[PDB]
Amino acid sequence: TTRLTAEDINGAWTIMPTPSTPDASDWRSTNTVDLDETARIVEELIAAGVNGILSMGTFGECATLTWEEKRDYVSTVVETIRGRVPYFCGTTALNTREVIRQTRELIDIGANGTMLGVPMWVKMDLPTAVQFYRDVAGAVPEAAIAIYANPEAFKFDFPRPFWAEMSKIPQVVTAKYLGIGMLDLDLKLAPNIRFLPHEDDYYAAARINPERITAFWSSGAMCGPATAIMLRDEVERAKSTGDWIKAKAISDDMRAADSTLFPRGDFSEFSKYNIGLEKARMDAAGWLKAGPCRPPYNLVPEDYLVGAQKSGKAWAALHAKYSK
Amino acid sequence: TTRLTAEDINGAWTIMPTPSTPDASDWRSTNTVDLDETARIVEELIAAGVNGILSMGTFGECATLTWEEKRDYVSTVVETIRGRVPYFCGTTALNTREVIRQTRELIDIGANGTMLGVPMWVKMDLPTAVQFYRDVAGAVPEAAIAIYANPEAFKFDFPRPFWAEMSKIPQVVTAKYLGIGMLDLDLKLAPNIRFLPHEDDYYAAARINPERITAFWSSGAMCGPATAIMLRDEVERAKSTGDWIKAKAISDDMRAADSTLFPRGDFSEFSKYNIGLEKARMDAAGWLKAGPCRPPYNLVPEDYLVGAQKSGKAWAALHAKYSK
Amino acid sequence: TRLTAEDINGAWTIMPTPSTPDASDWRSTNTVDLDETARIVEELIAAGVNGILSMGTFGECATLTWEEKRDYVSTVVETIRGRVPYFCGTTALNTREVIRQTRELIDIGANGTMLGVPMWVKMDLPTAVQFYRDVAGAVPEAAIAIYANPEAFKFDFPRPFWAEMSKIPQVVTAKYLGIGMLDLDLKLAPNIRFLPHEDDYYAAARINPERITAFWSSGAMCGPATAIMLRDEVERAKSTGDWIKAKAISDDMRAADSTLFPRGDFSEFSKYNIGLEKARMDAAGWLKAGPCRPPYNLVPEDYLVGAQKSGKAWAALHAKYS
Amino acid sequence: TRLTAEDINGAWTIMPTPSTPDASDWRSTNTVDLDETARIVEELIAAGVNGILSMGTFGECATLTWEEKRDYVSTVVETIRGRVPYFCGTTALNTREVIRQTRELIDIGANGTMLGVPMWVKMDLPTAVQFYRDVAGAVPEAAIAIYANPEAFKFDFPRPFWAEMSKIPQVVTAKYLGIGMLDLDLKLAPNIRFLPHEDDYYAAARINPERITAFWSSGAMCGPATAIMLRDEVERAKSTGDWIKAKAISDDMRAADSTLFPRGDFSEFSKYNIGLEKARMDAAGWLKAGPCRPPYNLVPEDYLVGAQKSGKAWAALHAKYS
Ligand SMILES: *[C@@H](C[C@@H](O)c1ccccc1O)C(=O)O
Ligand SMILES: *[C@@H](C[C@@H](O)c1ccccc1O)C(=O)O
Ligand SMILES: *[C@@H](C[C@@H](O)c1ccccc1O)C(=O)O
Ligand SMILES: *[C@@H](C[C@@H](O)c1ccccc1O)C(=O)O
Repeated sequence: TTRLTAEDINGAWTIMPTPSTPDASDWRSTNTVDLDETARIVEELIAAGVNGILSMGTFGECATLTWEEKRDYVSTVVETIRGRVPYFCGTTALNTREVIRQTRELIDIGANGTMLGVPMWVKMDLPTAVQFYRDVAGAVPEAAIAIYANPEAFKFDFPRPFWAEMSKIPQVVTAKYLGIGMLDLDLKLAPNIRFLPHEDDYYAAARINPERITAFWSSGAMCGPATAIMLRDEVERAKSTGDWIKAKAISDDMRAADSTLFPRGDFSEFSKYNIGLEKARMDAAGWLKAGPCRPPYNLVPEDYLVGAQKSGKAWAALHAKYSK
Repeated sequence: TTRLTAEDINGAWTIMPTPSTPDASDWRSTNTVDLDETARIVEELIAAGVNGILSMGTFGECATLTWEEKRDYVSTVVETIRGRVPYFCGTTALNTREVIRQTRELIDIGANGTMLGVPMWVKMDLPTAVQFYRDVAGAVPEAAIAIYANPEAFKFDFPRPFWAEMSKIPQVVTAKYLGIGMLDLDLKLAPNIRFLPHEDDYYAAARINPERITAFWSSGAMCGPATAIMLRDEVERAKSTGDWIKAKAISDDMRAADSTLFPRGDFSEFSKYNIGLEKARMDAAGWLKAGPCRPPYNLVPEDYLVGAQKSGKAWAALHAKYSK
Repeated sequence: TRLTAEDINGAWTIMPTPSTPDASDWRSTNTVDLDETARIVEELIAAGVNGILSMGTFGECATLTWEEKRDYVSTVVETIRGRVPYFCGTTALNTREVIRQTRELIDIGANGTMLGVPMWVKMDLPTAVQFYRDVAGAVPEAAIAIYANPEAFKFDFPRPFWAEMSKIPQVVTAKYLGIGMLDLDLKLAPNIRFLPHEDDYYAAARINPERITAFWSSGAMCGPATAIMLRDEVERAKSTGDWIKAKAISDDMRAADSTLFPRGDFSEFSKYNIGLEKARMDAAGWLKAGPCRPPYNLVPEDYLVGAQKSGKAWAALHAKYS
Repeated sequence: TRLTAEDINGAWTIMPTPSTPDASDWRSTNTVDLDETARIVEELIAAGVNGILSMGTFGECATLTWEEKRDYVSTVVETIRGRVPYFCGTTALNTREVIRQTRELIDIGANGTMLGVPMWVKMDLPTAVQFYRDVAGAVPEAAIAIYANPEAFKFDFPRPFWAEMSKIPQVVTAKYLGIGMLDLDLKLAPNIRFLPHEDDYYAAARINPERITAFWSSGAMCGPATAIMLRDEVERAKSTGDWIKAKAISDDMRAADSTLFPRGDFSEFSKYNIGLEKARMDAAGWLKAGPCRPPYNLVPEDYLVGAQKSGKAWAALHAKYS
């Protein structure tokens, strides 16, 4: 096991949820992870051709799982993968010592890296955030680190000079990236990081810089991964042939499928219900069973739930359309 | 031990820090609590006449202590207090199950309640926040609960209908309250909660409603508690006599002493450095030894540090001025 | 002689700019109902108001034409007959326009201008201070009421701003919002009468009964008997030390306002500040505010309902306190 | 005949409103240096610009007097001689004023108005849509360029807004900021030429080289050779498929802008948008932007230094690419 670099990060990187038992919204329940569905999902993603698996971000419920639940979940993922694809766990926590303690334990179980935001009880500034990731990578230098650059969840907004500093840390190999307004500059400031746009932004981002932009992250794949596999294969054919017509059609399809996900189109309103909306979309699509949300985040306004289920139905149809 | 109500919450309620050892900014250190200073502070606050002790909020480093550190700190506080004043621990965490687990353990050690914000990885909405506090009070019904109504730390903004819902929960007995623009209405919506304004707002708040506003919280007391004791005694003399002149002079003194605390007067900018600024103020005042900040929050811009030290010097002088 | 803070007492009511029934049409040219203007002023004074402010946000200072403004003030100036003080409003997009407007309307017979700041570009503190010093120096016979609304004017009117405005003789008063820093601001600005919102006057008067002697009211456009009763009752409370009846009136006023703000949110209310106030007033039936001049004539129906319910509650209160 | 999106190509440069040396004084009355206006236009066209926008934020649409605006456009209209298209700017505080301004300046010989929305009260989506439909219907010979700046105009110009503007023939183009949703917006608004910022044109052209054929530039006021070279080089790149030299030019432009934003913060830059741009231009020495009309003549010195460093970098680039 030799540590991951940015060169090893290509293709469809799919973020899976942490499947929950039918009583997982109850604070009294203690072993709420469905390890059978957890295993089954891993088998079907790898069989579908995904290049790598991320986990334990916001909708993966890193916030609301217990430590014993996280260890059993990671263990099951690791066994089932059997080293066939790289795997990132997630270990964001409220302080640097807890982050380090979790990362050490989950790397030892067999995850290859951690998808990592920053502690967010106190809003972090730029030097605080740089030193945080430096401390972690120095404390566990065998862990690859994916920056989870979510300003809604983590308050800190991951600005341009932050990315210049992360490119200096060998462990930081990739980033779960949101809007691409400054992707052109961030690629220049951060040559050593594989920036993963969102799946819907992969088309545009790869056109900006087809040399650097070779991978993306997907949560839509939890509704049926054929669409993400099709987009990956068609973009890389497009880079060679110069014919982006079919790649644009898939990408436009993916955008339309997400058109009801965010309440009122509002990322901040979506962020209040990130966990529930992603899981309900996934529940609705029927490709896997995400299940109820662990507390406190088990209350979603019905109007918002409907938007997520419509998106989930739209992605299941896209999976059928782009299958075989 | 019969559970606290709002009627038992009067006077100067002082928030103490979690004293740290000289190497506490280092993530490698593991037992960073100075239990001797922890004990010494408790003895001197009780000797000074404080009516109650809060702890483990933002600057008390609930975010960055380890669990073994929190148990040793609470244990030491509890022993030293010897039931002479009520004590609130702090158990905010990222989910409801961890909050419950911590609260149970620290109540068993001997704290009388918990100062409790809300999980903040996902921004909470109003029903989510109400049900969170309901779940906790139902799971540990012997715990008194002080709402830590900090919208900067916890994203959720604790609006008026939230307070109407908390007044319905017997366990919720008090609140660490910030601006008083809507205190008049919140008192009406929440008859069963003792609202603690900030010490600098106690003068105005007690004039608004001297029947309901009988207590306040203080962090300035960690620079010398005579000023808070003097303000408490003089406001209650003012309520009876109707002569608020001396109470206004103390309160104006306290406001001027805080005039350099917030960088540029900005609560949000102060909130990025809440821990470091409070501790540096306390370090500067010399009444107790707060010490270095546990990681990641150990980096404060020097200009900001100077403002905090000036405030700390201003409060030490106020303590001398209002002593004996 | 120009107003000082010592002249600013009791209930100060903010007047809409009443509009003719074609006022939403951008083709319209003279959309002020000058007869309803005159009649509101007569009825306001008869009811015992202490002074009249106007031409702020819901007064449509932003959407009136210049000639419409000239005719409005003239109508108000001559209906008042010098019986109460009157502030017009002249907030515009730059200092020179603010000055040119303040000159003409003071000359027509306004006592002062209720004034926010140009807000195309958000000002910092020195920009705002200099702006107010510029206007005060340019029209020194005009009093100034700071219209301190950060939602409309972006700038948040912080503590050091109030200290500076106390340095300007012309700044006699301030239409003030949340009272969380009022105790401090009264200390920093000794020469300014701070007007809390009518619902906040009870608490503010109790904080500092010497300084807090006046408030501003828009609910009085629904029937001014409630605001007049709150002024008289608070004045009696400051002498008897018995605030029960003042708290009863104040708690009624909050209740009547409880459906005004869409979702309880001040910033969502600010998006429809014009429409919701005038729709509330129209539903109260004390006066006819009329359609909103373009572009702010579109308001969601759920929000409109909330303001009409509030108009009905204030109009009920006016009957309760007549 | 009125412009369509098919007429909007290449480098579109935004002109300051040059000011006489007394222009900061609120007592001043005619503060446009009409001879510098005329001379900038001559030099811009000679340099090969495709079209001229003006009178946005740093163009001081907010702080010019009406007569100053009339004389400015006349000077531009007659110096252009119909050689390139010209957009004036007529954003004001209400629809009727926006219309009255657009009529006169189009009549003087502007081809369109660069237009944001009234911003005393923040508009929602239907308010903004109706506002633009109102203006387009009221001056149909005028083209419209949406000036989509949420910092100045509060409203954030979301995706459903762009779909509506594509329904309006007059809306031919958009001065556009961050490009994170450009791919989607191009799909929702087929009839609008989207102008990215000059630094963003490289990436946007690569996303959609058929649609992204034009950009807006304020750095060209520091010396327009860099923007002209980026247009020609990007056009060659779309044919050769070789983007190395376009990326070199683009990366130079970002570097020259790297000290413009105080603390890298767009919202802090927006507080001094007028002053920082004109101070940058003054320091470049290609033209004389001049003092800022009140009230926006105060800028912190550290920020001023940052803009002057940027002016020097762009002026260096102009020499590099002449
Ligand atoms: C990461 C994914 C979320 O941050 C996100 C961001 C944007 C759109 C949709 C989603 O789910 C995670 O929750 O682990
Ligand atoms: C609570 C106190 C902070 O929330 C706070 C709020 C306002 C002014 C100063 C301080 O420290 C805590 O950190 O436990
Ligand atoms: C001032 C009054 C508004 O700013 C306001 C503020 C709070 C509640 C209600 C209203 O109308 C004005 O419109 O001139
Ligand atoms: C438009 C240009 C400004 O909105 C802007 C935006 C971003 C960077 C620089 C500038 O000037 C205008 O001022 O009319």
